[PDB]
Amino acid sequence: MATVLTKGEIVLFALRKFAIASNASLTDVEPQSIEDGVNDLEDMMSEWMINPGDIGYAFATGDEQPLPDDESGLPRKYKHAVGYQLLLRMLSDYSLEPTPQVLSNAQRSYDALMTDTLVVPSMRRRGDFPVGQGNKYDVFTSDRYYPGDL
Amino acid sequence: MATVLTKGEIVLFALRKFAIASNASLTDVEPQSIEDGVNDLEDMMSEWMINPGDIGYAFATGDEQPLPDDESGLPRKYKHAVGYQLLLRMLSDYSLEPTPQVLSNAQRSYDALMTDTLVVPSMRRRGDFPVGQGNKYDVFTSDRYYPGDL
Amino acid sequence: MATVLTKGEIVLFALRKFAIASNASLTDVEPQSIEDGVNDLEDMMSEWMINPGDIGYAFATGDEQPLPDDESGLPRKYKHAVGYQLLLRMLSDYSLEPTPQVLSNAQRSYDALMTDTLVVPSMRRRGDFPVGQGNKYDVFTSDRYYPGDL
Amino acid sequence: MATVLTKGEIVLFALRKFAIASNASLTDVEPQSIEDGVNDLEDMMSEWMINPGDIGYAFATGDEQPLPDDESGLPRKYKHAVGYQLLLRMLSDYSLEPTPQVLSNAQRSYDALMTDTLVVPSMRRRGDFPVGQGNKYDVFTSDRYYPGDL
Amino acid sequence: QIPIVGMEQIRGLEKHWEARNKKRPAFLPLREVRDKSGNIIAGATPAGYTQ
Amino acid sequence: QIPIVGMEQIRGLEKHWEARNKKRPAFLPLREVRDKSGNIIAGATPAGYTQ
Repeated sequence: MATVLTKGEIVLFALRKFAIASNASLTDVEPQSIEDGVNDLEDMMSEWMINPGDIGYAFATGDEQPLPDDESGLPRKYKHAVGYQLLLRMLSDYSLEPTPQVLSNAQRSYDALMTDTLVVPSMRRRGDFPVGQGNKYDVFTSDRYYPGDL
Repeated sequence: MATVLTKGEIVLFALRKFAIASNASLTDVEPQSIEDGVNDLEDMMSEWMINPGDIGYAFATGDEQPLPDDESGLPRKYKHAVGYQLLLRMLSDYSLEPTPQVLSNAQRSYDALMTDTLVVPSMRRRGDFPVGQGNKYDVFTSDRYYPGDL
Repeated sequence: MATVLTKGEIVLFALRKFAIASNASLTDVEPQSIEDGVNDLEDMMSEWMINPGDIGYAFATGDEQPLPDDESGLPRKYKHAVGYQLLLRMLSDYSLEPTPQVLSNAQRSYDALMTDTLVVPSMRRRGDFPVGQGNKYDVFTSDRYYPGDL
Repeated sequence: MATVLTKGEIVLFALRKFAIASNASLTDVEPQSIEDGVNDLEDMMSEWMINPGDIGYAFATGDEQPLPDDESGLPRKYKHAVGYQLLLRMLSDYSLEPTPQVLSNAQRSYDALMTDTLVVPSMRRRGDFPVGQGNKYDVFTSDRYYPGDL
Repeated sequence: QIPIVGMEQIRGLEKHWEARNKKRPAFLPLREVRDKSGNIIAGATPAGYTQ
Repeated sequence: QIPIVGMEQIRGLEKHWEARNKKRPAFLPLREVRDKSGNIIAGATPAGYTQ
């Protein structure tokens, strides 16, 4: 939406949603975990170009780093889905197991994300299928029989 | 990012994802575990040259050892699947068993890899099957009856 | 190309993946009871000459004795399958029982080995089955009726 | 062919596979147990002349008793099957029970042994079944109607 | 009608199913359906066919 | 129609199924379907046939 969504904010959301780091803890954020999470996010986004498809993520240009302060290029409507999917992958670093409510939330967010991406390709006519005399293939149009190609 | 993915980075990912060694740890195991992991990766890729098919792995040339600083040649879209499979294979070295969430992540990543290499061979006509008079085998084309071979 | 796979290295692989002798959590190096493992490998290959079929194993010539420094003659694509199958026949020596993940890995590797050997024998013609007049058995070929033998 | 099997080697393989006498544990052999094992092997081999059929075992001359240094006459491809089948019979002497993996190995080896012995007898024609006029039973062959006797 | 199979159930065996009408195979091979733990849940037959 | 079997259910017995129409066998051999721990989950019949 209005505010841009940076790569570090998504990682912080995932860390917060299962205690671990939080903003209320009296413990540190251990800056190494941030680099690990940002690299995990980058790899998981590069994988998502296959099954869910492209959603507009802005990959790092050149060969330097993902650098958590960078903009992600994602709409704010995908924050919860991406964050839950990332938390599911990075939980086992700390040797933790997800609870059923977290799984339900992740599934609901993923379904919302995939609803906004369907195509339903729709089939076209074969190509040797005749077009009827009612279509007047002489004068109005041309090429009796459907093209079925293009 | 978009940088080359070395063979040592993949084994480090697998070691980190189950809390054996990390940059947050205080142990880091031993170089011998790294050599074992790299050799296991090489043998895994050799085996994968059969069932999932080739995915572009770069094998060691000649008689020398793989080494962890060599470039793997894999696209970054595959490292999650490769790392999870490698973790599953080398967990039993340390006498550990995977948790259900790790198995679910491994299966999802493997499915994403499988989706990207599908073929669907699309079988042909036979060779004693006639081709009709409708497409003028005499003048336009030649050889009435399909070739069905090549 | 690449390095040759000797015996003993397969035995060492088998012992390394159930925490019997390794450098991962072991300061109590393996005894000289490698001879039992090598003889088990030899006998199990001899048995494999029946059901899975020949795969290129190199047996000892003359009376002699295997020794772990001899070249096995196997491609590197088979070492995981051979090693897991060997491990399954060695655990009862040490009074140990396999865990489900090891069984799953062994089954996957064995399936990969089985896939690289299929033949599908492609059954023939009858032998007294006529061949039609369309084949022009007078002049082009000879012997109307299929041979169905050879 | 390497070395001949020798009955004592078959008995010692069975004793070692269940941790009763070997160097990988706290064990040493006793001669009376060896005599008992060799006698059990002889009786079980004599019994096998019925259900699995003959496999080439060399029995002792009918006045003296078997010895552990005698050549068994078996191919090396059968050692695992024979040894597992013998261990299953010998276990109850020491009041022990087999674990599931041992049972699975024994069944695998037995199946491999029995695969190498099938005949599938194949039926023959009755004997009052006519042979057609196309066979030219008067000039080329003789005896219209199949013999089907042997 | 076209048979419907899973991706992992047929990988590496496509060439046998592609030529089932030209060559004369004695049988056709297929794998079983396995879950994430390696257990068998379904047989080696195709899941279904189109209508 | 073609029978469908698993790879390890028929290995070593292909020549008997290959010549089932020339020779006159009294029976045809096949193995059972076993899971990863060695238990029997299915019989010795083929899994199914094509349509």
